[PDB]
Amino acid sequence: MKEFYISIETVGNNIVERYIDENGKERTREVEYLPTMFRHCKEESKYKDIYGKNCAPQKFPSMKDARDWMKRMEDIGLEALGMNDFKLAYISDTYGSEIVYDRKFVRVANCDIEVTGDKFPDPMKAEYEIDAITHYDSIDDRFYVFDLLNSMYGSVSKWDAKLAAKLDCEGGDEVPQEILDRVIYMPFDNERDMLMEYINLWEQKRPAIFTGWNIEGFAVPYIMNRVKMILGERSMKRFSPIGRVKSKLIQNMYGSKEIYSIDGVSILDYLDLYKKFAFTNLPSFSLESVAQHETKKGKLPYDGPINKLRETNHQRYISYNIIDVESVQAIDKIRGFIDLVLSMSYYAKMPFSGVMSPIKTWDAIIFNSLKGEHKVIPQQGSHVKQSFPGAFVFEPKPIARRYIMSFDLTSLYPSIIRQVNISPETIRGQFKVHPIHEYIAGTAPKPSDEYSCSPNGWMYDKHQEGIIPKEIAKVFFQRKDWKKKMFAEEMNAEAIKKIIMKGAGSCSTKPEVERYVKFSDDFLNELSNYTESVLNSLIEECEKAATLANTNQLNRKILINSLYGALGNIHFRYYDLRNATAITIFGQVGIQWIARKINEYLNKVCGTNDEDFIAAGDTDSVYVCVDKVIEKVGLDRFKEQNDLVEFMNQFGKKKMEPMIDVAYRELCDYMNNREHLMHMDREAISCPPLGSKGVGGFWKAKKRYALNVYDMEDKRFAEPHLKIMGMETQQSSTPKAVQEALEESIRRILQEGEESVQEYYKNFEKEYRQLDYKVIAEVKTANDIAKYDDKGWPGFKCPFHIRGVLTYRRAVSGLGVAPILDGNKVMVLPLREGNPFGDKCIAWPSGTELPKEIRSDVLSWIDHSTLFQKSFVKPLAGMCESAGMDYEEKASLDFLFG
Amino acid sequence: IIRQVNISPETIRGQFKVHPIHEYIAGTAPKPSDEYSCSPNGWMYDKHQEGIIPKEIAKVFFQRKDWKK
Amino acid sequence: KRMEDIGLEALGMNDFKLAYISDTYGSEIVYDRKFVRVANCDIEVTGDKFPDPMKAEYEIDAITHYDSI
DNA sequence: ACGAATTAAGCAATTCGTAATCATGGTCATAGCT
Repeated sequence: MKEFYISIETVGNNIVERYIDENGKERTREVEYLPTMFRHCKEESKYKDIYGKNCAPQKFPSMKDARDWMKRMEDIGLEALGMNDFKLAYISDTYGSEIVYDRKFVRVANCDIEVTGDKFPDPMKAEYEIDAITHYDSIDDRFYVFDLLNSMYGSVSKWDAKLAAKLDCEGGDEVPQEILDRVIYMPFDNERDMLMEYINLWEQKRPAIFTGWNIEGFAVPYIMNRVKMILGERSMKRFSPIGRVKSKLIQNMYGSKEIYSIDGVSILDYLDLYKKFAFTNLPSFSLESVAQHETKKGKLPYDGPINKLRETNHQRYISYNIIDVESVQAIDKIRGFIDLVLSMSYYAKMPFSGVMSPIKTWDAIIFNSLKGEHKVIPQQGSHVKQSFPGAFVFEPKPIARRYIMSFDLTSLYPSIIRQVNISPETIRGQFKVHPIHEYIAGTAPKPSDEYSCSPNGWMYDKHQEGIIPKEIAKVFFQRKDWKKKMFAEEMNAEAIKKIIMKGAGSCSTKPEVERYVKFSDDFLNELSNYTESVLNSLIEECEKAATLANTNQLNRKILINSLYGALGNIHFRYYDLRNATAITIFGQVGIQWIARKINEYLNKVCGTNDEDFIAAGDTDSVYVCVDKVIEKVGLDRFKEQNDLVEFMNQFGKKKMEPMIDVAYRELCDYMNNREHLMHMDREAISCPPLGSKGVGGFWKAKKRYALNVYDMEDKRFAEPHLKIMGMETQQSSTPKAVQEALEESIRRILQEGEESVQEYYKNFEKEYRQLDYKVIAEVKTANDIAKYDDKGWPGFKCPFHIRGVLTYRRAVSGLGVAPILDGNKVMVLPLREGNPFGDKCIAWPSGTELPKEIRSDVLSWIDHSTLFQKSFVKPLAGMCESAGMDYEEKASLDFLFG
Repeated sequence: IIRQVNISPETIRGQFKVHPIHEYIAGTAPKPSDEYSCSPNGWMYDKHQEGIIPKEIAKVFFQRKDWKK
Repeated sequence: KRMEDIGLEALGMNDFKLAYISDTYGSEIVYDRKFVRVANCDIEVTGDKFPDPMKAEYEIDAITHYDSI
């Protein structure tokens, strides 16, 4: 295995790096790198930039003098070529060839902390003490758990492993034993020595990647600040291998994100890593929620608040923190993200942290590819941000249209960049711009034959290939090859599993197997003669190859999908208003052209004249097949809903490829581009269940729609799937019971129809009054408790909850209960009219309950209806009127009319 | 206040259990310490020792009060 | 810069102006108002519209300059 | 959301205007009865 680097930093004019040697050990080396730049020259030079002009090289002895030189070219208005960042250049020259790595050697430390405090602990100042630390090391594969007993909040007993092993019935913590065997427990009396030991452990076992759930949001800022304000600045820097740690403040999303940078180790916060590398929009990104959704492992329930949890059940507290760390380890193991980031950083030959910013990775790979072909990259120009039109979202008609077929093209923006060259140097001049209607209707004449054009109106070369589409094509080819290897390994593993089921052989020898290829039938016959142990080992090796294929495949996927985000940023090396506008309007005209063409094609196929059939095609995604094709033929031809789905597939395949083929062929010919790379594919198919009055699919407003999808991307479902977006169901504003009720109502309106919705609404109205008030009342913040109280006078228009606070205060007069303070979360319960309380609402601190003496009275006076019409009746009414339905029975006389 | 609590970047000495202000104003919570000068956000400072900031404050104050007289 | 790159604190004034000031005098400063040259100036420019200091395209018509020494 | 090189007394408070949204009085229009 070749020497691969762990991390790279720059110290002064030198560059230091930690690497894994050829002997499998970690070593640190410092090199006085000598970058070589380039400049525009009049004479010939084999080194050409993307523009093709000659570039004279220039070697430099030091980093600072090179920076001075580029400053000198900057102040004279002369373009200076080469690459600006130098760690990437050092990496490229140091390795050049592709790098082979083993995931075992790189040390990944997965950490979490727990802090107990009355007020919510502040990451920035960290007033409170630290008492629970968990640090999992992969090299040693051990959970170092630092536990502090004697705090300023009261000492507690030790932590017992065998006690935690036992079930909750016996008073334990049900932590699986295999975890405890890998747990090293360190109890500490005072607070300083535990921090010293944590720094010492960090020193002996320096992580290469330091990760954890929301680590950059709490763990790091808290550990750093506590060490700074308890031990001093010198101790805080000991964490950094080169003693260099820095703190920045970012004012995005209410700010308060003191992102800490440690030079020498990579901070790879798992929250955003999962946010951007999973494409899954969970209702809440809490660790418990994601672990439950994916690992299907439930957290042990606990009682009371977190701050008292330490003093109530210390054993439970430490076991919860260890479980948390195990859960983040499990989500990592199943998703396989550390392997992904390793493959990223070693494919693009870049430092680890740069993975977070797509533009850095794209710059790295582009520069490496250009250096492969003796090219030299240009220098980025500093420009202001200018907004350009985004996606022309088709306006939704809020009318239910029963069955719908939704499709969209895969990786549209790279298709734009590839089929029509948008590389920086392929600009051949301006092109006469017409109004958008002329281009969309095809009325405008053909732009040109010599060079291809875009609706922005800039001449793009057809004969000459650019550089950016070259890289996109390379990545696309690699993705296609690795996905083919994925399919080959999948069928190989399936074949070996079938062979094992048929009966394994009696050979314990492991032969060589060619990787990432398709097995032959004779190979399967030979493999059938091996032992079940060796066959299982072969299946395990094939599964590890499949994991490598997963890493590479989704690596290529996300690189492709981040290219466009890279090009749209000013700091990217190839930013241009013209290019981004060209690709965006190209997408817009493409989708609108598809919409109008499918309209006229359905018109000419079904015999309708001037009729409209394109549904609400939000952004690129287009929704078609509203209410015509199925009726034209007849529902009588379907003895089963599955038969209707099969006919759906049949006529979709009949009418999809030639229509879209000729449509996008016309589009590329109109634009006269080098090639066409835009393919449709039926993604989601929704339709009301056969033989039922349910509607299936409706639309409320922009980005608000629910579809009764059946066969999503060629995956037949035994049961309907309610693909819902925009409603209150996924939103967490309403209580979970209300969310379940809303989801059930949606299923009812899309599956069976009116009468069932009516009966469900009636019975839920009947059973709502018996539900707990904790889940069916309001909750709101309370501040400025006085608010010109004036003995119960509202003062400043108490917003229906501070008035309830005043009512609760008046009611509990004489009970001696704790008065309501400023900023407290208070539960509010509207009271029935004419109440002795004197107010049609009451508010008691959230989490607490009204004194049972007065609570019984407030429970007797409740307008369950008010809350019901606020949170539940209004959304149901909006949805039902959005689909031509009525959720309240009218009970007309028509039954006697007939 | 700086001269009284004797607060300065050098004179920090550690932390004590912070009680809410509501029971500090009423004078119900116990004395935070016995050998350190405590500030009611829950901090302690070095007793019988002058920091740089209080010393400069004292000098400027003595000059100002001289001109006052 | 090198000490920052290594990561150890470099103690002392980073600004050398007042460092040289302290090294030069050390003791207290005895000054005199009449020895310090304080100057005031005022400008008037006549033009069709409001003149712009960023452009100064109009001539200067009235100069006045007071000197204290 | 990585631009990357960098910089200079503090906070609590009222009051008014603007933009958004819901409740409603005066008046007009409809109409109905005499």
